[PDB]
Amino acid sequence: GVSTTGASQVEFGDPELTARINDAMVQVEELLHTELSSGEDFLVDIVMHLTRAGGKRFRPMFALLASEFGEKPLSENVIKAAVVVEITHLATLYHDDVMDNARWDNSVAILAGDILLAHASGLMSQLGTDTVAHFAETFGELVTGQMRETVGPRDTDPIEHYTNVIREKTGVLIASAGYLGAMHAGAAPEHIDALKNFGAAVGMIFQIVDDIIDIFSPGTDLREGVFTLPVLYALREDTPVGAELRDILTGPLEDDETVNHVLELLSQSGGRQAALDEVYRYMDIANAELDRLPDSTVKEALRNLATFTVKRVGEGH
Amino acid sequence: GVSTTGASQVEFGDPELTARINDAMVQVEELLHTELSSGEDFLVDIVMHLTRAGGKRFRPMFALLASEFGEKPLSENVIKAAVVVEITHLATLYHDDVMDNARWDNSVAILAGDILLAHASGLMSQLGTDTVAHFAETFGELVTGQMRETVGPRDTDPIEHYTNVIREKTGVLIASAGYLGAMHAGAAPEHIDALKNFGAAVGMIFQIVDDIIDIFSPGTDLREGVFTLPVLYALREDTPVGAELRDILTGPLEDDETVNHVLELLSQSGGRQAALDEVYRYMDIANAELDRLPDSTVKEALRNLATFTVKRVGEGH
Repeated sequence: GVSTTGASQVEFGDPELTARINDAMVQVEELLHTELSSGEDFLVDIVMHLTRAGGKRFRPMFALLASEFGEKPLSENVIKAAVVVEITHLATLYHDDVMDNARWDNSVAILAGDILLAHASGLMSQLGTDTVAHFAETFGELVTGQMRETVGPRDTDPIEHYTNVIREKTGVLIASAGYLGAMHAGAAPEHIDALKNFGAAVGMIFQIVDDIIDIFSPGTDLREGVFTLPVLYALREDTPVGAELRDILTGPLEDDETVNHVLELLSQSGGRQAALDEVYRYMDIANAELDRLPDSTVKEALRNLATFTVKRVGEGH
Repeated sequence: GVSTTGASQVEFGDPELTARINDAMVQVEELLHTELSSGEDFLVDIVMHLTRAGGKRFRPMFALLASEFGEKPLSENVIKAAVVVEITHLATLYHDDVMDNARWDNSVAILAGDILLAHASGLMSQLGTDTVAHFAETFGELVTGQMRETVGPRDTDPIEHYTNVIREKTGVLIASAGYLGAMHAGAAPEHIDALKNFGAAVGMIFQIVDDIIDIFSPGTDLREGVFTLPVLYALREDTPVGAELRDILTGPLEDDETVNHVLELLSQSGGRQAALDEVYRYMDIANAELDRLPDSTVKEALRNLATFTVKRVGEGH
């Protein structure tokens, strides 16, 4: 949501960084559009109709920033890797949307997601087997996260479940953008590893911050019966507010009245601060990863995009 | 259907061929089961529940036969390639079945197909980029065939449509099994190419022969409004039977009475022989591909499986 969107539009204080990155984003956009519009007309018509004019694409932007740490920043294979990351993101969405007349739309969305994966594999064949191995792991995790969310927490700790879902569904692909951007630019192993880990931590920050904003400002997750981190923390409390929330939150909610009452209870609970402290813990991890990288305007741009996101909910926000 | 099933069980007249191939099929089965049962328990439970105890797997068997033409037949990478082909086949089915309560089964089938593709990519990362490039093309074609079948013939020639659907949905993956089995065994380029082309031709033969059997012996395709090659040929005829079929076959059929009457008209038409002559034309292509390969019991086993299939419907069948 707003986190991943706002992140793309945090201005770099470095005008050349800005220009180089912008130029490489156009090249990503060109190659991506070529892939999305490749194949038989009847298939391409479908894929183009599902293609939602986006704006700024955070995952490829992160891959391009990560490449600034290697000897060949923004090179042709960095652009191609960024496209692979973005195509995988889109394929993922198309399969997600089908799960979240109508018999036709579902068939075609499934197939649009599949042909995107075929396009991505074509490009990966030119990037090398290490990219393919990394893709296999990343994509397997993304699929695992979607299945995990689909089956639910079952008998596990609900906060561990929530954390695992976000790490798999969201973190791993941002981590992958850092890994691939840096690796294809020929960065040092430690720097590749640091950018990967930074992307994982930032993925967590984006989603938790979004979840906090959703509740503390509509509460649309609540209506669905989707209880995110602040709600799960509040449900754990041995307080009258915790008890009343446990009584009420047995499933999705129905009238503005019950939703509104729950949102009021949540604001009376310790759930917001508990979720925020978890955000801070990931921000500490993110800063520890950036410690591994050389000082530079690109390092600080990465930091700023994390920081700016935390500041949407953080102290004196 | 019966064609691809019966093909696996045409006895090789070569007892050692039989033993070597059987041993390698066990190794395929082991590695396949390992992949299908890899990942988080909640995901593996789902994949195992969808895994339909099969029997004999034609596509990997064909890859193993094809490998008999190279310097390293049945080697570890031949086994691994055969597994990749079979996993792709299964993924394809899972996405097909969702298109051909219920909201849950669809979600999980989509995700089972996706995690299979992630497993396949893991193995391909060890097989090399040429395998990945070939996979990208093959899988893109398979997906194109499914989309083509989904959108329908639109304004194109219905027989060209039917032919394109079978070539893409079925032929390309059998062709891929021949290509990969031979390539990973280190066969000569001409032999790799011949086995690929032979697999494409055999895929056509299997499906047309199945379609003939369905009509000329229930007629279950007809009820669905699925008109296969013999029906499409009969619909083209400038005869009273062609005219009456054009009048009747405007969509799916409903009572045993109309279906039965159509099946009788089809038996009075020239549609069976026209479809059979198309089978013979692919059998000529298949024989021309085998001409490119050295004489051997494996060559004749490949021939026999084609021939045996044609003989299910062919002259004096």
